Amino acid sequence: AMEKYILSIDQGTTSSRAILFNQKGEIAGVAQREFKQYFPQSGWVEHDANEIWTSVLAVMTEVINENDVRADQIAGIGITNQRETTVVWDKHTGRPIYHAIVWQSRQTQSICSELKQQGYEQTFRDKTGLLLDPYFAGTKVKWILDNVEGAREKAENGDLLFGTIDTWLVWKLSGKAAHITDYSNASRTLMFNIHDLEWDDELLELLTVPKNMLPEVKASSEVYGKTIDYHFYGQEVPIAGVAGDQQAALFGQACFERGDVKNTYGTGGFMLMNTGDKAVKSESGLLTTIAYGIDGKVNYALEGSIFVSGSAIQWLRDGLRMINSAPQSESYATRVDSTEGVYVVPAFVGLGTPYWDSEARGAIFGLTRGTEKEHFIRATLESLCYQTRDVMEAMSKDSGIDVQSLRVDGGAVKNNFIMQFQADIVNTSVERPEIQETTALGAAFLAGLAVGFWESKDDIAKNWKLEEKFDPKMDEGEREKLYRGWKKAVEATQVFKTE
Amino acid sequence: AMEKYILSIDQGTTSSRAILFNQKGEIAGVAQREFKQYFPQSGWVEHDANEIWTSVLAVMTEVINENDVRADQIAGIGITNQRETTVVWDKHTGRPIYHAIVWQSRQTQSICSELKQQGYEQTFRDKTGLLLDPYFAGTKVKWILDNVEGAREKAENGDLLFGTIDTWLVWKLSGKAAHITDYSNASRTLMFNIHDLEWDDELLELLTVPKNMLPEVKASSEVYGKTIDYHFYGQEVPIAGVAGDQQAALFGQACFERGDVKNTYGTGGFMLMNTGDKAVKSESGLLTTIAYGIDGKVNYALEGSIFVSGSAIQWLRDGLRMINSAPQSESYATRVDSTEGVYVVPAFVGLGTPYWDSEARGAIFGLTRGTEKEHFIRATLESLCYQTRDVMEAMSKDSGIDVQSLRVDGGAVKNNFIMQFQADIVNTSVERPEIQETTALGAAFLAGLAVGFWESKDDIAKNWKLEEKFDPKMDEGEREKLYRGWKKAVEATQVFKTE
Ligand code: NA
Ligand code: NA
Ligand code: NA
Ligand code: NA
Repeated sequence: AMEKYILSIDQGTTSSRAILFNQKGEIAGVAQREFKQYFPQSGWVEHDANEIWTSVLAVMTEVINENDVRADQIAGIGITNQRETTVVWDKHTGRPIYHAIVWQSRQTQSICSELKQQGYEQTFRDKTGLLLDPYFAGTKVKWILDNVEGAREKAENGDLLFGTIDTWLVWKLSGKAAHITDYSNASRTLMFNIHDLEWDDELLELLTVPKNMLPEVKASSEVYGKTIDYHFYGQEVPIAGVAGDQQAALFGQACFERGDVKNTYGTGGFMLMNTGDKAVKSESGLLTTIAYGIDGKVNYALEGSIFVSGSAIQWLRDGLRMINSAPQSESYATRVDSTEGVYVVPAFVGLGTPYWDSEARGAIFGLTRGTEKEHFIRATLESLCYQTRDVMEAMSKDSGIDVQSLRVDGGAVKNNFIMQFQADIVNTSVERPEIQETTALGAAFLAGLAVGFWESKDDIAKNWKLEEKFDPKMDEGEREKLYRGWKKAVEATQVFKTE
Repeated sequence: AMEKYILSIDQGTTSSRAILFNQKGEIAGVAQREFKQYFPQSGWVEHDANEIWTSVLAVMTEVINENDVRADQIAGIGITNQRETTVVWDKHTGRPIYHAIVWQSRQTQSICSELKQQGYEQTFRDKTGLLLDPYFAGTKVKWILDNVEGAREKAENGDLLFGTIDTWLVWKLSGKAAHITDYSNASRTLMFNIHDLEWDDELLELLTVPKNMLPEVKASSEVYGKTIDYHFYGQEVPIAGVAGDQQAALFGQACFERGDVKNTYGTGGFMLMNTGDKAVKSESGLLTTIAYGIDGKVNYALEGSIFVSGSAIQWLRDGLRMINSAPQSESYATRVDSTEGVYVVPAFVGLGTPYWDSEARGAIFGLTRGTEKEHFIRATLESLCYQTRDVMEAMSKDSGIDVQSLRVDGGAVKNNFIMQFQADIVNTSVERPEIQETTALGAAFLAGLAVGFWESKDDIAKNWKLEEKFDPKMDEGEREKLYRGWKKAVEATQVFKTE
């Protein structure tokens, strides 16, 4: 028809989403499909990359069939994704050789430990902006090659390809035409040198990964290829935007300049501040990473990473079966006026910023006989806010900027209790936008800019609108007592080590 | 209708029960009524002594009325009770001047802290067999006298009486005719010297308790007085048995000789070993206490005290609202094969034997995204077994004897999962009797003995019947791994302390 749209695919940790955006920046359709989470041992997290692929096909098809947009009205596709999660597959069959190892997974701990013991952690820090934690892709690749029968040989024979999720989806979607990643996704692999913007041969040799398995690193806004016709209703549509999910949210929050910051509350909680054209080092447990590559420039970021944020609330539903839906948690949490000393430390897959303790597991403290369901749920919800304060403190310290207002996005932001508690505990305003799908919006703009659907990234800034600003309303004394109890809870959590 | 019965009152922490026994030792009727638990602040636990008194009247009435046994068929009454719990009342009005302060309550912490600071713990220990923990009566009397307005003045004037629950009930029931306690209950007050067998002047001065408030200390099997007619359907029935509930259970398990031991799983968990006619000092966190006074002799015991045992299960029911009843916990716990590294340390009111840490609160460890309701419940159930093991390691050290089989009673013993896991985690057989209401039976015998209903306590031994012997079937490697994580769980629990 006459109107054209951009299709954005957000392949998350627990679900895949496809959202259509019109010229005005409005959402013209959304579809979401969950896929299985595998936890074969304590702290491991795996996905079936085949199911992830079918979930992406499922949401593309749903969003095109069920709104008023046909495949021929799609001007371009942007792809964004859960970062670090690693897929290794056979290039001829297109079949993965093992589950995708998820970013959260701690299964590559023995590998990180060995590399740390051999004295290489500083080299990885200096070259990648990360550290030797199980979070990153490199060790997941090594794990697959070392532990899966036949993997090593196939790797040696040139039969295998590596990819983060963006890479996997583009290869499948393009009919094997394009094996690529962008700078933001590559920066999370532990194999890409963020300073010289090239795969690093030393790091690859330390990780025992053959260079023949790697995609070509590209900018985040560029026509990488097109959909193979049979995966897009007979049409060949430009695949033109790719960035890691948290970086996409950064771009979708118009945080384009040095000091601009946002926090995303998803499965995990990720605060990123754009540091412009220079990489900034951190002494307080932040990652130095790449924001995006566009217009021939590369922006870097400082990141605070929290492994379990919104997924703490989901655990209350799926795990303990205490609530029917995440939004229902607010009613329980607000039915009491305090947690009465209870803390929940949801270190289900260890602790990220600033602790970086991959052996810690989840714990709960301050329980008494009068602790009710309301208190427990309330404490679970406040853990999203306490973890964010930990990150903010590290971020304000290392950035040298005092954050006077945080833009936020992700599912948990709809929860007024959590947003207000957040503002209170950090004594900083929290701003929730009208369109909270910033990850999708960012990827849509990367693609749309590449195909000339939009002319300027500033449209994002212009279109952004404040839905609600939460202002701190809690005395310094209460705030400081509450936070001291949180830090004590984390301290106690770190003592529980059995492994 | 000719035949006579003994009525046994068990005034527990969460309910009062009245059980009728015939000459054959058979249960001829049971009535139970719950009363309100008050948790006004975290760690505090209070009861309304007026509601305890009406709950007792209620179960006496229900059990006779509903089993067609006439009041004039009761040959005697035995009273047993939650120990330490403290009532202070006006002798003219019979009205308590405050709630009863429960054994569990931590509200007397500061009072214990001051006496410890002043250097007085080892005097309390040497005289009473106890320690300066909020568990015991003495500091509860002081708290009431210091914090209830006008109370100090009324005490000084002779208007007030003190009683543990036994004393309160006997006073009310006899229409103010008898203000007494037995040696077992008195031994738990922090005011009674267990070696000299008398109220201790030094200890009263330190606690600031006037001696005029104290009842007379008697044997556990003696006619103390009779029911006042209007509280017992026009009859004046001998009140002839009084012992602390755990001591009554010891007696009811036929544990009459040196080395005989039982564990009772109730609100709390209590292991007592009879030590014959001599008091044994503990070096490993056991209390030295009085078992009972009968036939002109006084038996002593060693005790391991766990504050939260079966009440952890009740917490799943009324606190987190995860189960409909304690028995339903079994099906969830056995639906999985292990807790997968989850531990539940139910220190809601601190830790008793052997840690004696009154500031510790409840905690949970080892949580992952895959921890489900079933895991959480199972770990909660195992906590009863781990705490018992802690007490058994202590008990074995400060006695010579290593348990060969443990006689058990209380509400949780009906749960086969728990008894089997208990036997497995300690590598010792557990024997569950056919009649599990040993506390009630013990109190019935103390009464019946005193009125000639039974001529010998040997009948308890002869009537006891094994219902099921649980035999350990767990690999030693597994047992040691499991118990090591429990100990680490407790270590981490002890780190969480707030200001
Ligand atoms: Na997700
Ligand atoms: Na359910
Ligand atoms: Na109990
Ligand atoms: Na007899």
